[PDB]
Amino acid sequence: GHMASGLTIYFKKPDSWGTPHLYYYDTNPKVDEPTWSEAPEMEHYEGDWYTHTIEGVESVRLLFKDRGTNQWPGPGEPGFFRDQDGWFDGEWHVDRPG
Repeated sequence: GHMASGLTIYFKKPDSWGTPHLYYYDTNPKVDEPTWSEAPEMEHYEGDWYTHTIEGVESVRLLFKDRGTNQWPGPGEPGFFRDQDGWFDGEWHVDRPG
């Protein structure tokens, strides 16, 4: 068959945040998972939207963070579970809000 598949996630970065990164763990199927500090950069998409695709995954647990001390959630919170692509602005949407 075949194409590049997985979980695409778009993040509307808060303006106070520095460069956005995507931290994710318990992947399924199991795939190399990043360090908290080695989390992939979220490439700029448009406006305050940033994006990143985890290849090969059907579900993941995720948090957004910057290269400083910001994150969402939310110190003491577990990751967001996903399962599906991918637009977060404070709420999850499957397609771009608007």
